[PDB]
Amino acid sequence: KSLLQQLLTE
Amino acid sequence: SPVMVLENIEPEIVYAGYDSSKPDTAENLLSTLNRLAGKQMIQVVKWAKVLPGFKNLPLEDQITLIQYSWMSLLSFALSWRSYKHTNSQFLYFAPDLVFNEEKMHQSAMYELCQGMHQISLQFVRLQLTFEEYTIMKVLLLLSTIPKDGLKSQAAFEEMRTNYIKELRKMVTKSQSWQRFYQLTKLLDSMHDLVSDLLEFCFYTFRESHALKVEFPAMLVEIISDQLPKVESGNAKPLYFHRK
Ligand SMILES: Cc1noc(C)c1-c1ccc(CNS(=O)(=O)c2ccccc2)cc1
Repeated sequence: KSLLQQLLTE
Repeated sequence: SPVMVLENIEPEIVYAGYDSSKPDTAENLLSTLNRLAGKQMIQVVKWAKVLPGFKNLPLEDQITLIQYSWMSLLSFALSWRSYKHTNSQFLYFAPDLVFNEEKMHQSAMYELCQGMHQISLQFVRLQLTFEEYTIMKVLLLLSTIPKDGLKSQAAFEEMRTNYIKELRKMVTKSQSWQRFYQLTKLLDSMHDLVSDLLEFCFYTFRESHALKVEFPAMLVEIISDQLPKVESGNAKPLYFHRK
């Protein structure tokens, strides 16, 4: 996962 | 109600972590601004997650919107801080990094700083309210899409149309058709300023090691994706009033 994916799905 | 939510979810101001003991070279100033942008981008993601309607959009579309609009959101918020805290006399990047003429020159971004400052000057002219500001910032997040549209284009258009309706209802508080068109004109003018900011951003990113300009991981990721898309013409800026 990319940083944006991680942040948006956490 | 949606506007009341916007007012309460506005992120707290963040410090730049600027070292005024270090020489004020373009590399040191730009590296500090890039680190501040990375921190501000984490706040943008957290803000977007709680924005009414944003969660309805698929994940791929949420990522696309944040990656295309990041420079517009950061420059609009810079103009708001400049307007609120200095009456638009300076570029208020952070409480610990306020640009005067000296810093504009030292950053090697003088004309681009003047361009960002013109938006701050328009906020003074219009006496922009916080309520108008928050809705307009949501509209900026929804102002650039891929040339071939998003995965859920209808869902996006529903969200965008609804925030345009909120902006029209909000202007009535300050005849009001005139104000609505002054605000949509201001929103449209962000595309041109951002195009110039991105051209400079991309140049410093491609020549980072040579110029000694540092980029935090959040910006490396956003720019690495965005740069080929913008340069290849895949971006579609949405205008209220076509040029
Ligand atoms: C923080 C912040 N607050 O407002 C804005 C606008 C920023 C910001 C800072 C850096 C970047 C990326 N680097 S850049 O293009 O050289 C550059 C440098 C300085 C200003 C604009 C662009 C993007 C946005």
